[PDB]
Amino acid sequence: PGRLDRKVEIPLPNEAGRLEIFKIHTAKVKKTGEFDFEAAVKMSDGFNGADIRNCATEAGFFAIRDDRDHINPDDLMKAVRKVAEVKKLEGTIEYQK
Amino acid sequence: RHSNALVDILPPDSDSSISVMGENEKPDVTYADVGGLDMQKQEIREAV
Amino acid sequence: PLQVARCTKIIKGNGESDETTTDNNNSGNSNSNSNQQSTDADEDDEDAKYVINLKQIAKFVVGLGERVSPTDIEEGMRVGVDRSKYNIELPLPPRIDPSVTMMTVE
Amino acid sequence: KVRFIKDELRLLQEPGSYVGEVIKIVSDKKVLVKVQPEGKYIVDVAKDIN
Amino acid sequence: KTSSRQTVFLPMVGLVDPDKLKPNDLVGVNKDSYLILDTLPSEFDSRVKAMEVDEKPTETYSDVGGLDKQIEELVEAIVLPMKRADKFKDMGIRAPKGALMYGPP
Amino acid sequence: NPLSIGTLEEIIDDDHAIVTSPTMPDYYVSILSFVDKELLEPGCSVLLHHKTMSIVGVLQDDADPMVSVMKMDKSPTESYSDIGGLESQIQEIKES
Repeated sequence: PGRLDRKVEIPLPNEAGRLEIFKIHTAKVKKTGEFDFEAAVKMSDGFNGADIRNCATEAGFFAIRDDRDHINPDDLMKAVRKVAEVKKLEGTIEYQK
Repeated sequence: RHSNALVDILPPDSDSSISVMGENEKPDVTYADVGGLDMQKQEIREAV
Repeated sequence: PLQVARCTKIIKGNGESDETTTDNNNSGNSNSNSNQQSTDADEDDEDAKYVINLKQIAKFVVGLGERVSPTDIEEGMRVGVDRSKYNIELPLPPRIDPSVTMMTVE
Repeated sequence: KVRFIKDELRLLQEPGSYVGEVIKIVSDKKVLVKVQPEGKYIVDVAKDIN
Repeated sequence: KTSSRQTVFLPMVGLVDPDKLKPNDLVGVNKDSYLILDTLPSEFDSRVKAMEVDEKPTETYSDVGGLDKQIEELVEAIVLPMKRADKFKDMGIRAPKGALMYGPP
Repeated sequence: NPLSIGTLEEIIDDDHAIVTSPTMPDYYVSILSFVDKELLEPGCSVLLHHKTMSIVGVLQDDADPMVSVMKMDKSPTESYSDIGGLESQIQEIKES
């Protein structure tokens, strides 16, 4: 005591916390208009904000396959189903001490 | 330096380790910050 | 005794220069260290500089010999140089593994 | 007192001394000596020890 | 940092300037007194030179039996952003920051 | 009179040799003196001359301070009639 005295725990973004994270990311890259964020959040249940950043990238991969420079709403649907399996398998709910 | 030979001694700095804490970085705790435990204190004071 | 060396790499003074005359890179005359013309009023003796690593594991650019050829001393070749003056005079035989390998074979 | 300080200042002025250990005696009345931080040097013995 | 195993801070010469340097440049330093004396190109080594180009023998994916999901995954990470590289700048997404392939030999 | 050790790395055909010093650099020596190069092979220790390193001959003969330790000079008592019984055990070690 006198070095660390308080402990602040950080948990996951919530059901409506996960929502906000999408918004920052879509803006940051290029897109053609997307709006499917109300569904995409349910698909992306239990994700860290690191994996929401990876998902945008994931959709980014799908789109450049169709030969587009802008992320389709359709890719974002495809992106979030892919990330989700991978997330559970390498999953982490852990707290460090 | 120009030819080794012994000319002076120095304070010891090696082969005995450092594990000291000085009086220049001494605790800020004193007997006055000591509230309780006043019976047993007298015996420690006498012992050390 | 020559102190033992091997050329790590060769980089040549006859076309990246090494001194200052009128150029700091590339010699035209290319049998000189720094000259692109003979009307400079200077001429040098340069064959190639050779960067060698000693068995002291200090590294030097080393002068020429007295019968050495630029076509014998190249990367991966052992050479002998002076132990305080740093100049190739006589080259040394290839390889350096026959010490361990004569005993292992039987 | 002058000779004594002069004697002492001279000891400093000699280059150093080292330390080894006789490993073997050879037949030419030389000794192989291992010098402790460096290598071994084989050398004619001193003129006042045998 | 000399090859004589010393780190020398030295008054700078007139014919070698700080302009003529960059970090991690190989330089000739006069042997007897330690001053930057002349410049040299960057070090090159025989093994380093060799390491670049060895793609042949080539194993392709027509002579490696199966191995999917993983062959597809390798394309997505590597080959697909390598070729369409111009799109990836425009969109603003990151490129994968390498990859690790691991498992029993 | 002063001399350094070297280890003979290899011979080189023209009456020269290359040696490894106990210091970090190697040196290029010439084979000189009485000791011939059929009395020396690689893997043998050589003595080197101070001023200009030169093959004197060998006299170390791959000595090490661990040879002095291996080497016993102390002699035990010891024979049977100071060994109390175990007749069969005495016998077996004697035959082997």
